[PDB]
Parts: sequence; structure tokens; C-alpha cells
Amino acid sequence: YEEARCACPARHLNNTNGTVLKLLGCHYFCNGTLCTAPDGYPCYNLTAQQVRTLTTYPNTSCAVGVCMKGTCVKNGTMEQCFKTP
Amino acid sequence: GRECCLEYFKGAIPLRKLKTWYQTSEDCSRDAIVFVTVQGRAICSDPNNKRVKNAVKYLQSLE
Repeated sequence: YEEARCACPARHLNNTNGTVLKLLGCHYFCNGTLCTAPDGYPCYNLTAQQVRTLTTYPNTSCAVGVCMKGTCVKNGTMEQCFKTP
Repeated sequence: GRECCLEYFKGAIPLRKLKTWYQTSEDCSRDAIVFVTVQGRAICSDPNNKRVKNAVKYLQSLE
């Protein structure tokens, strides 16, 4: 299984609503490879400043997006997001 | 943390290479069984696939 390079689980960001877990951006790391989320995958589009504010509690208003060719394209919805624990 | 699978591995994993398994969060966009090999790789798998359910039964039957 070499083609299973990008088939490993990745950590997602949490939210306060009951909505789907979303990836930070549209790329993730697997088995020594930089991977790209599939088109349509739920994501957050944060600025570098916002990423620096990410804590384990809702202290960030995060722009919800949809992955398109490796880019998290915003849909206009905001969500309080944060890292687990 | 909150681990979710973005891609399934559609091939077959030799059972002799499997160490354990777990299921990702119910809040993940895609439901997945994650298999952990002896080498330490985590491989995302489709829970609807019959081979996946049979692999879990095998790992459970080792108890």
C-alpha cells in the first residue's frame, strides 16, 4: 500500500454548534507526505493572526469554508472554533 | 484529539500487519474505522466495506 499515503486521520478543529468537524485549511500531514483534502471537504479559513489565537476554548471567530483544489473557499458562515481538550 | 479521515484506503490490508483499530468521531464528515499496523501506520477505512467489518471481527476475536 503505497497509494495509501494520504489515507491517515488528521486532527480537526472543534466548534460550539453541533456541526461537522472541520479541517484547518485544506492540507494535512500523513506518513511523511503533505496531503490535500478532497474537494468539498469542510474547512476553516483563518489568518495567520487568527491561527496564533487558537486555544482550547472558543476565543476565535472562524470563517467556515469548503475545500476547492486545496484552497478553503469561504461560504460566509462564521463559527467559534478551537483546538481539542 | 478529534481525528477524522479525509480519504479511505480502498485496498486490502494483510491482517498479519494489523495491531489494533478504532473508530473516528461521530462528528466527522466521513465515518471511518482506523487500522493501526505493526509498523505504526494509521490507515483510514470505509466502515461499509465488508473486508473492514471482517478485519474488526478478527481483531476482536483475538480476545
